[PDB]
Amino acid sequence: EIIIHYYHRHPVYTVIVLCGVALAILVGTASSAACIAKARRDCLTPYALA
Amino acid sequence: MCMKLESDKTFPIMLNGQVNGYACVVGGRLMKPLHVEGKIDNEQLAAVKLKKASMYDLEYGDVPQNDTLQYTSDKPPGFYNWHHGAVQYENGRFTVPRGVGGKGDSGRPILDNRGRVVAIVLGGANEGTRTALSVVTWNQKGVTIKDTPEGSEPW
Amino acid sequence: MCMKLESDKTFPIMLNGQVNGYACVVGGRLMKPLHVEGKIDNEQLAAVKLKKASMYDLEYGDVPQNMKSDTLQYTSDKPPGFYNWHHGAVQYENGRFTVPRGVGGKGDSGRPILDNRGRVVAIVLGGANEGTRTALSVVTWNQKGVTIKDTPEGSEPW
Amino acid sequence: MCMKLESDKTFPIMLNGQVNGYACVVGGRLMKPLHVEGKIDNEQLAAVKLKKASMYDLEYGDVPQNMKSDTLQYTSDKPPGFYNWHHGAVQYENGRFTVPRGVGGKGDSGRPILDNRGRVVAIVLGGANEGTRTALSVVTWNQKGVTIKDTPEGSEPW
Repeated sequence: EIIIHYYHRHPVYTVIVLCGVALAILVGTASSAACIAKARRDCLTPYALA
Repeated sequence: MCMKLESDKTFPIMLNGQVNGYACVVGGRLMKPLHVEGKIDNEQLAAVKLKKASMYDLEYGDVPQNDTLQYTSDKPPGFYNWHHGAVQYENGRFTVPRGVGGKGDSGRPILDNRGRVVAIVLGGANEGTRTALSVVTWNQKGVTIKDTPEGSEPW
Repeated sequence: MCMKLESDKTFPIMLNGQVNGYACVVGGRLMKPLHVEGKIDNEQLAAVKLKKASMYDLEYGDVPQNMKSDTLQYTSDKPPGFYNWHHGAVQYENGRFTVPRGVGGKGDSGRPILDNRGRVVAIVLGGANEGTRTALSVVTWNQKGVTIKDTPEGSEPW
Repeated sequence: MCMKLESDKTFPIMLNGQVNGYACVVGGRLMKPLHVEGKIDNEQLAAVKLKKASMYDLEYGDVPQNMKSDTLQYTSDKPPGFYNWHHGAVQYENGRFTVPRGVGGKGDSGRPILDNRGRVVAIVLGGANEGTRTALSVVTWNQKGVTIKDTPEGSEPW
């Protein structure tokens, strides 16, 4: 209801703020997944050699 | 002696002609160095890709065999053998004389006095008179360490 | 015996006059005292800048050319035993050095004390008299490698 | 043979404990390389100023000690023949200079090569490779006696 109310009041501001929120959470999740994967590689690259 | 142990075990890497490095099949794991590139022989290894580790300048994987050089977590200093000469372990350094080495000496394995591989060399230091080498070793817990000889020149 | 051990292996320091001691490239670092200085012989090895440490009476740097050359690996264990050096033999008796009275003079500081197998245990800096035989002010290590200025009594540096 | 001819003629250019070649006197004037330089020993012939020449990568001056002392006559012609040099014999491959592969490298810059008559024909600078024989950077002369710098392919100057 907040989303549709703000979209009805200010369309462009609401669509750009939800677009920014979605883009920010997507980039954050992808970056943290890449960070976790790289940390996993750097952590278990010794132990896989025995 | 060492050649018989490394026969059909050390695989040359074709750099469009001559060889740049040797691949070593040990413990059910293939082994090949990143810093020198080329064409590996024996296409059963060429068909499989090898997952990388640039911090050790190396890349490893599995073995398609129906090749099992053992691990040495403990290396007494003494002296060991390699198919260009003898080496000595001096409290954190491996030692070779003046002229032995050269570009293309990377990827060579060093065994113990009877056959178990203890480490693999990837380069050396610019000095001589039993000088240090860029070698990848294993500790007492079976953990990989890239021993830095302050050389930064990969022979 | 020790002549082969120290041949072209350690260099002398200089006061622009007669010989006054030695500096030894040991373990990759120069072992050059504070109390005597002025000129490293073989100026090829004098271009290194030596950072100071007055707590152990040392100036040390990084050896150029081949670092592994002239190495002088250390030792950790210190049995009483029988130790060899430039003019003779010292005994490691209950934490001290016993050494004949006749050795010394200005020029003694700079002698590394060697074991039977050829590794350094101490490098001579000073001396002190105890009647029949003299004692030395020196720098030694311990079982874990900590460096101690071994000076049991009032000792003059050479 | 060539050892007798080059005895006390190839004076060492010097840097920091390493001999990086030599410098040679011909025609009453001193050669000195521009790609590699430093301190000329036997300072009685080092205090002179050597005016540079980048077109041939050399430096030339005058002899200070007397009118003649050390000198080497040139050869106006270059037969294929047989030419001795310090680390073996070099040959004229009808316009190409081949030297054995095992000899060469750093510290082999600014050196002469001598004919069978004992006169200098060319000045050694560098090196390349085409298999069993290697091609060296060189300063030579021509039929009119005009010096020419030969650098065959990607030759690496020593």
